[PDB]
Amino acid sequence: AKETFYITTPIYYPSGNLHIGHAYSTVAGDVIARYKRMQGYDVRYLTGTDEHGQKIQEKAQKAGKTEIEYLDEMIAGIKQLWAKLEISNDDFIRTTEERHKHVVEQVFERLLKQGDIYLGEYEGWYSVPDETYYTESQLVDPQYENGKIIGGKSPDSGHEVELVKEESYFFNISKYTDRLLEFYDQNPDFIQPPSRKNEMINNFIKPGLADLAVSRTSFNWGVHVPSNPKHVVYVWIDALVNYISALGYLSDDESLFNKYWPADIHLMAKEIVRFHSIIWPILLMALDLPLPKKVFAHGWILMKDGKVVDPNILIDRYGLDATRYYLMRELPFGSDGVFTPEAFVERTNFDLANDLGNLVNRTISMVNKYFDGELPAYQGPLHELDEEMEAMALETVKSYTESMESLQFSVALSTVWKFISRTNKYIDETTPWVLAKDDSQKDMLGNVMAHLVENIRYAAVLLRPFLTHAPKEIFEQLNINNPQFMEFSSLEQYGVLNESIMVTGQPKPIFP
Ligand code: MET
Repeated sequence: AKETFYITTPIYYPSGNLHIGHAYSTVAGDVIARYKRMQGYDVRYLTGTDEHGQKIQEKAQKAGKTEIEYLDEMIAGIKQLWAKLEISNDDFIRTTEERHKHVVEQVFERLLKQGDIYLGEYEGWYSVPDETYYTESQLVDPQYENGKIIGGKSPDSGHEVELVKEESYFFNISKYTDRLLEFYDQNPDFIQPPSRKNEMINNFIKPGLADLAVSRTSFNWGVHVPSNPKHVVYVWIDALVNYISALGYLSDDESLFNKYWPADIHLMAKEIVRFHSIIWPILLMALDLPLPKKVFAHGWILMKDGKVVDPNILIDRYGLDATRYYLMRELPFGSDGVFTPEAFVERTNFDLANDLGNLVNRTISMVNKYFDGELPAYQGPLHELDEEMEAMALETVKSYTESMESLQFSVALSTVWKFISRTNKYIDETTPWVLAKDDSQKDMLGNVMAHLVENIRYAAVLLRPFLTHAPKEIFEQLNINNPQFMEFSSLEQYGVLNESIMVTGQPKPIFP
């Protein structure tokens, strides 16, 4: 049948206001999903939210709300954003749903019966704003009193770390140390980019995998341990199983789970890769489940010094295509990006409105002026330049694909704009207005317009994963009504338009 592809975003904390960093994660996963659906995969694209823990409970407590009411309100605004960004997620998984909660209970009960989980006491440091256990030496701005650390802050968030000293269940992750290390030997590509692996092994595995405190006795808000209801399951164990619980794991019908698991990519930001690539594999080893194929960790979007840009405000001012394009263009593979408002409008006005927007405008006007809208049919590479430009178009599809497969979206986008820049330069080289003056050069004039439009069609098809408005408008104004000419397989042979087409007599702007 159709080959499967399962890609996931991380499930986010409904903590206040989403930022372009979480919008990047969701837009990039959508670009993957849309891209894979265009290639003829059976794609499942999952996102969701992380609703349990002390952090969320304190936020709802501070708000003067219940957890569900506070959550329901935050989740409503999160989903408002995804609908506006136009995310093609096949499912949305909330951890407060019983279809999730029952899987967390059964996974915990099972690990207890295996002897993988045992009871004890965690003493040490914890950042509730990070939901992360820390050791003495990991603390930032530590407090020494008679040679002993009695306080500090989190290296991630910079928030004050608090002392934990309570009864807790421990997942024996220490005994999977060599098996996880052997997994990295067999599968060195597991973490993409590979540059993020060695720091993560050096910081988190080398000093010794301490057993992970996987339950909590102090707070109330979370999945309760069924054998011992006073214990509430740790948020990160609770959260991690959303990728399998949403597929119907440990239900009557695991047909969706057998189909889509293991996941092809787990997409995330670089500060939560330790959970998905140490704990998440060790956990699946304990459940005897096949591990993920990739864990793509992307960089941050900095603010000219360090890390309050609202996606909503960008979409309202400059449109969706501008905001979506900017995100994928300005964050490279293995790098962080800077948001500057100057950089944003340059990318919106010069790349979209001018380079692509005015290419379609220049082309359609010349077809209206020189042929009254009747765009001539494609014959062949009749012009001197056509042969290497047609090869350029097929190399653009080739190079783009290689960039899309290795998760280099800014390089694929720069490759496509190289081609759009060429197509604009083709107007300057051919000088169609000089061909229009001669009656014997009508055949060559029509060749240039047909190549102009076929170059645009190539670009619009390649931008369908990235841009959800522009290609669709481009086909309407050009009057390309065949939905097969909007697919990737129509780019295999240049010059698909063999019958003439009546283009629009009222060309309107593609971009706002
Ligand atoms: C299993 S992914 C959990 C991610 C977590 N909610 C975060 O915001 O970092």
